[PDB]
Amino acid sequence: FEYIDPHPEDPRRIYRIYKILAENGLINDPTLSGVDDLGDLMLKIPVRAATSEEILEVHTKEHLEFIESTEKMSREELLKETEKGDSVYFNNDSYASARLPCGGAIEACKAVVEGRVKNSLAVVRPPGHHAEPQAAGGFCLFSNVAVAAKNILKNYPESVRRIMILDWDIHHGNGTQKSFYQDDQVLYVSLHRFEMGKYYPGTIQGQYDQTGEGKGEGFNCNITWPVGGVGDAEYMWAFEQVVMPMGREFKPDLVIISSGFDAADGDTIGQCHVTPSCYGHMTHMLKSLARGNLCVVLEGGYNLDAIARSALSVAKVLIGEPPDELPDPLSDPKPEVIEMIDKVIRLQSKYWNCFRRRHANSGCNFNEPINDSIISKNFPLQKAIRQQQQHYLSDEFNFVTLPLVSMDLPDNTVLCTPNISESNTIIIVVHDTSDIWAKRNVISGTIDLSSSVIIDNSLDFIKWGLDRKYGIIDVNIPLTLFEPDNYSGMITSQEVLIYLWDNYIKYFPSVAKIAFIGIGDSYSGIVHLLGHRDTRAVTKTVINFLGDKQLKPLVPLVDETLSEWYFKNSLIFSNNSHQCKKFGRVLRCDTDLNNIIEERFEEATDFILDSFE
Amino acid sequence: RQVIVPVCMPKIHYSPLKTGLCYDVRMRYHAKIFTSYFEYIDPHPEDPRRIYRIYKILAENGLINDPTLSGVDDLGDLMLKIPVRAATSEEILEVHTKEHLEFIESTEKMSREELLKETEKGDSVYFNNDSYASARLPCGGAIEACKAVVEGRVKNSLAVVRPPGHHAEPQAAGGFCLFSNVAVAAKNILKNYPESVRRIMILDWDIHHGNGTQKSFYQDDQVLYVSLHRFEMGKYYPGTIQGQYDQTGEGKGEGFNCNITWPVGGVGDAEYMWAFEQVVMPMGREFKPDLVIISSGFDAADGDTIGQCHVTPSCYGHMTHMLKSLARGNLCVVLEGGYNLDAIARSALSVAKVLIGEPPDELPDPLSDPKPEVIEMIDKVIRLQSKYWNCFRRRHANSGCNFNEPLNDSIISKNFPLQKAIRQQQQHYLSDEFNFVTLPLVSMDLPDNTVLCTPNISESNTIIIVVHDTSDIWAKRNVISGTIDLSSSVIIDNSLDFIKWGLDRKYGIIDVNIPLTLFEPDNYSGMITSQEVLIYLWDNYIKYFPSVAKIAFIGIGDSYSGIVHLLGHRDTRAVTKTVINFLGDKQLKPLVPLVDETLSEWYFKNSLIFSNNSHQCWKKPRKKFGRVLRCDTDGLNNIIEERFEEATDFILDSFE
Amino acid sequence: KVYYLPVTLTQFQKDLSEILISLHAKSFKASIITHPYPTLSQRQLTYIFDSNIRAIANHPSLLVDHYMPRQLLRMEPTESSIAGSHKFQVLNQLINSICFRDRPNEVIKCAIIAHSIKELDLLEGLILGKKFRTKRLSGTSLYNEKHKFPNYTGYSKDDYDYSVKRNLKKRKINTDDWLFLATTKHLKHDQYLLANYDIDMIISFDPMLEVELPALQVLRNNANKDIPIIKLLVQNSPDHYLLDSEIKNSQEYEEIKSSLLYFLQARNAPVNNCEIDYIKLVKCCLEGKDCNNILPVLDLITSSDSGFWQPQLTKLQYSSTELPLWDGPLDIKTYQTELMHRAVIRLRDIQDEYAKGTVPLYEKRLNETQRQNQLDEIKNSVGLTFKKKQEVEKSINDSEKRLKHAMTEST
Amino acid sequence: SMKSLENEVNGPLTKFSTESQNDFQSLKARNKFLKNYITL
Ligand SMILES: [Zn+2]
Ligand SMILES: [Zn+2]
Repeated sequence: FEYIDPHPEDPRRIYRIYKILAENGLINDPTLSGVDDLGDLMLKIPVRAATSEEILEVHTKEHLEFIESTEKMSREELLKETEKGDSVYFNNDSYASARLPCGGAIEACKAVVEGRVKNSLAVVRPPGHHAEPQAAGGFCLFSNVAVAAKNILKNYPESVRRIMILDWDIHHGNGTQKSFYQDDQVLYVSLHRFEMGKYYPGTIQGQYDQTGEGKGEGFNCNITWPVGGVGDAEYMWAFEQVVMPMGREFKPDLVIISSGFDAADGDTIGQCHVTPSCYGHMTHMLKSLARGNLCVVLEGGYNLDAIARSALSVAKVLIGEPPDELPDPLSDPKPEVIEMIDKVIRLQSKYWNCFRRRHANSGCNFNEPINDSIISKNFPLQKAIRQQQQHYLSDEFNFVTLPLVSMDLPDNTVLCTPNISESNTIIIVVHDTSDIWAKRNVISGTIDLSSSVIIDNSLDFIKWGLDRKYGIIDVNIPLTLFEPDNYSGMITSQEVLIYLWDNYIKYFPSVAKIAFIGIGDSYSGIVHLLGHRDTRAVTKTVINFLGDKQLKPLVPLVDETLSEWYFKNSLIFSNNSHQCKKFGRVLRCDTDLNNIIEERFEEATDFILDSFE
Repeated sequence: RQVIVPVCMPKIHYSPLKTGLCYDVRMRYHAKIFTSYFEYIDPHPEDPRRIYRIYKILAENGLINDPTLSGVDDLGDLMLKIPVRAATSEEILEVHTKEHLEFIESTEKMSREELLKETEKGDSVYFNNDSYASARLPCGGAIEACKAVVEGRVKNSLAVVRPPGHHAEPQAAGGFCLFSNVAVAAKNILKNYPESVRRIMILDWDIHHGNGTQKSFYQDDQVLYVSLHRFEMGKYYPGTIQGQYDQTGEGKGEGFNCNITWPVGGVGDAEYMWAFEQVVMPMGREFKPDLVIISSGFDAADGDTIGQCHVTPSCYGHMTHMLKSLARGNLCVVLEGGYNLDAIARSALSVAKVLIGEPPDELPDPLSDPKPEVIEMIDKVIRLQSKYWNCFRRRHANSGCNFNEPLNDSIISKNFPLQKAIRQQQQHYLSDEFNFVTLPLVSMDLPDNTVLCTPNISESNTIIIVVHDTSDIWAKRNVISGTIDLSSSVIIDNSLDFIKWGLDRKYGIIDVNIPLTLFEPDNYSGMITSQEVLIYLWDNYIKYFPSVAKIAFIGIGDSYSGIVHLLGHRDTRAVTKTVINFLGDKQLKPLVPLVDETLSEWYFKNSLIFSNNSHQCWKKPRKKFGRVLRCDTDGLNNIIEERFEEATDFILDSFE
Repeated sequence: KVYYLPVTLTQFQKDLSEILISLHAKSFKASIITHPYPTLSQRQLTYIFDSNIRAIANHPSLLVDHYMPRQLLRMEPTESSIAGSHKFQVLNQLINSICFRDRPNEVIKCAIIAHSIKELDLLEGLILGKKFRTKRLSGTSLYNEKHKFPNYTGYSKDDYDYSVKRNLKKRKINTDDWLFLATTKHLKHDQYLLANYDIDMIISFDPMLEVELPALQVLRNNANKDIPIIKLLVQNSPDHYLLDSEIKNSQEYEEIKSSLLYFLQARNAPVNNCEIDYIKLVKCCLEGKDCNNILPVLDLITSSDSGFWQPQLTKLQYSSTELPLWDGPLDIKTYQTELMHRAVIRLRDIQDEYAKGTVPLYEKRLNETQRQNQLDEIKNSVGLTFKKKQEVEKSINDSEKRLKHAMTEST
Repeated sequence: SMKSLENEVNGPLTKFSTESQNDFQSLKARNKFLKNYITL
């Protein structure tokens, strides 16, 4: 008796919507049954079910025989096929009610396209936005909107040739993307959380870097909220910077909204804070997109009052009222959303044209890979810096590189002096690649070589360290390399520091008096070597040049005097304009990145020489 | 049979109503007095023959039920006639000085010659005896229009009303303006209703700067003023300092004033679309107004010989659609500018179509990629706006004030070389698969890999030369705050396609690189270095080769002066045949002929230069530069990958 | 290669043919067993009979003797136009299947032949917006597109003119399959009309092509493979009599009378031929095999008796009106006036027929909604009582615990 | 069936006028309507 927790796909949601629309003076039907006389603001469209001929257009024979056979099964056979499929349920009363959604969508779209009506709202269950063409899935039986779109495209090849389909449901529209991954006359765009397996369904086709295939390339866009908990301004910014310009670019003949209100406020499955006014504004813009060709169907929705107010606002804007005001404009969205939006705009600029020359992208051509081969004209820049610096330190002091076996990394990533095992006193610097001071040409995205002020701040400690005849261990971490896009400098810094402490420092015969220097936000990796191990027998002190970065909390895992010793044996210089016990003696500097380096190089090296005595 | 929901009225407010309309035949009498025949071939900078054309074309599409074009009541089912009344003196006095009213009260009863002296006397205005009441009628009529808006008798209001009222000051008049129009009405609604209206946003798309209403609310907060106009500091009207883009209000009116200034005349639609979707929608939502007002002027439309822009009326439709989306629905539109009647007719048609409720039509072209001066203009706007407003912060990553006094140059002795790095990596992967010879060069202080040479160059017949600087660097700004990531940047090789296309057809291939000198606006000493090395390599090696014919040169970027000086100070036209250059954006290269004078014609013959679409010219070059060509894109990479086939076909056309 | 396709009529076509039988039945039974009011012979009466019944055989809006104004005809959706007859349904399905096939670069051709002009105009109105490189070989075309069949000075004094070689790289090209339109009148007037184009199939509208026409014979002789000819073929038609007399391997008045007797004797012939695939059939005829996908039955079984001579309509739910058989002479004004107002009262019958069939579905929906409301209200109450049980369990167990302690102190 | 006979009689009708625009039923939502024809 699971009646207290029903599955939130039940028939009464449509009754709630129809109740609200009658409750706000739109429908003049008291009895809440389907009549024809609705009144003056709307017209009831009739509905017939989908025939076989239109439903075999996108779906296969085998799936149709499957759903046709599952009508008159037993009880236990229906239960076995319910547990067989991925979050579905079958019924004796399932076949004829799965032929009405495609018919309702097709009749609404044909009444719009033939010009019998301006815009159409089709409250319809079951959902039809997860089903693959060969198999059902996720409480979806027939992919409704794909059926409707292909049926228009065959049945009207004289006024419709391009159709833009949006999905603001928080689940990714798997099957409707897979049906059009090789078509060029249909555009698909989705907004969902992706998270790689945590949220439904969590497979590779929800990831944003899928753009299309073959001649249908560049007709598929995905916007992946990395963390749940977005609000209004995230949706508004995503519409303004991505949706509308590509929409005005595509010149759509017909716009299909596949609405799922599961990302609304007050839900449990999606956990967002979307007020209905944000829906009103996004529908206002989408109304402005083409000449007015809008069909609106329903997919999601699992909380009655919220979907009631949302569909109320959507009906209000689709009938002609302006959308109401927002609850709070001063909203300031989350920055990781902004950086992934930028990541979208990169590959969209590779495929489209409306992002070059307005987001500093016309400089390079991304259609070739960032390569080291001669096939592509583009070449990354970290290779050149490490190559020149390696040649310089090869002619000067003949510095060996340390190879990283069993780690997929470039060759000269970290550097040492020869006989580093016999060097009795080792200084381990971990630095970051430098920041440049030039002007960026704001249209082309490029910089000018003449005003290029670049300084290698990290080298000078080696020029100190060569005077003491100390062993030198240099570490550089690449900031995500821009190529693999799954890269994280943090965890890879933890990788190489743990790898160094366990693999090589524990086997040096002359290991003694280790100092540590971290520059930038690389120093957190030192934190991972300092909160998770006990190096304090050999090492003495630690130095950080943080600057304006956020603070690093060292929390120890094996002891508790690690934090006290780290509070005692650390010099962490920071920004004067930062203003903000377990952090380990952060020191506010005076003038200012390189200025605090030349300002406190002397104090840091005198403290290191005094701790080394 | 059981009822569950009763029947009742639709609980809406928008669209059972109509569009309020203000129009009268009484605003077509104030007219100029004839002086000279130039006014017969002049655009007549304010004629009374505007408003009846708009009223006629509104009748022409069934939006107005009047078969005889007169002020009637039976307007129809979609629009409601608003009665017009002339303002009282008190309401004009709410913003204007008393002495201005006494001046117009003098002007109402002057003589003919006094009127002529007053027309010459003022600043770009004129007068008539029938000027007083015809100035008293607009703004009060406008005061009627918003009165139908706030009190909710209509959906929205359009008041097709002349003379304009956005140039007059509270002190004096100017620019064919007698009173204010929108400032006085805004003051009247603020004074009359401090209960329903608390914030008013006003927009101006007249191509002239609305100085008067800017001055009228320059120190207030309940009015947010935004205008768009061309600046052109001294020349274009009015060309004062108040139209500059840094005028950001004053006092408690700070952060309530916004200018947008076009640097060059000739903008189109997508400039306006870009400016609105970038800027005015977040600021309008952040302001949270209660009423928006439009001072419209269609002088910036296409087909106008005053502003010379290209705004199709569909752009006006998208404008007013988003502006309808801005407020809750209350809206009033008045008219200021206009010179060509057909454009303002079509514009009025489209704005009336949207103001009834119809969706705006599509753009006539969405692929325009607007002019870069507007982009840099909007960056310079968003800096100061990120100082005052808040929603622009951290989205464009201005991060507070951040007005940077560094980029100091004192430690410039300590610097990364960065050019030997790029050229060294380039030499590395070029020699790794092509095994190019690093040919030496004595008696000059140059790096070693300055010229790279195809192995077995002595036997090679057709040798092509590529000259290039260090190739371009594309970087990425981190989007959260501020700076540039250098590690996520990319070298863009530019010559290598030409090199590969030469190599796969078994041609002699020689490459030279010329580094750029630091802290120089032009690479003048680099041009000297290129001339030196080019004359050197022509003398030492090319004159002595036994098997040599049909030489060509590949110019890239700067350092074309090396080939120009090689063509000038020697003569080699018997063995070389065709030069090519993609300049990009630098200064052009005039050729000096010394050995001959038919060498100039021969240089004009077999040569092509390729420049930017937005170069300093084309605003026709002299033949001493030799057949330049204006491409249609920007950046050297785009024109290379665009006309690479045409250039390589020209090279194949040069030979047998 | 001549193949055939099974076509039936529709309910509207059968009702209209019953109307024409009601208008021709007395004169046909007599022949079996403004203006001066004497109008026409019995030969002209049966000419009107078989001509208008062939007009019913092709899109039953063709019974109007009034030209199309050529304004609304290119202004109608495809669905309502193919709603008139099943012939348009199977033809539209056929061309939609032949368009959305799998293509390498295959630039195959097609041709469609009509018998007369207005049928070709309805063909052109149906095929107008569809993605096909068309070319009408008959006069007065409908919105003719110019698909024609196969068989930079910057300065003065200079000349570089790269624009001539440039514009072949920016001008995109059509890759539709090619189609032509003509009538049999043109093919019987002159020849070589289609021998210029290397056509590949004749999906013809007309079923009486006389396949060895001279231009058709040179068409068969020039091409490498045999050209498949596919006709539409109604099941029990007056043309089906002559096509069954042809299907092996004055006098025309006798053929007309025998064909009309084969038609009216097989008027209510209740058998039908179905289950035709299109994709395998077009694969057979384009890829060159024996199309066994067609149904080869091709013929039905049949002195003069009585009973299929009074016209009897289809079944109507509580309408019940008759057919007055028109026992008498005829004038063309009276012909069209009787036809007009008989169609008017027929539409009155169908109007009341649809207008009455409303309220039982209305009551059905009412009772279904009350059933569903009762259903989920019961489900809500079930959840309520299950929650109350699940909350009284704990007080049950605590009362049992204190009964245990009461038993300890009792002992 | 009734819609087909209605649209038949509303079209080109026969000889008399006994029984015999918004809304544009006749496919007139003009957006690439004439423009989808090649118009050249
Ligand atoms: Zn969902
Ligand atoms: Zn103006």
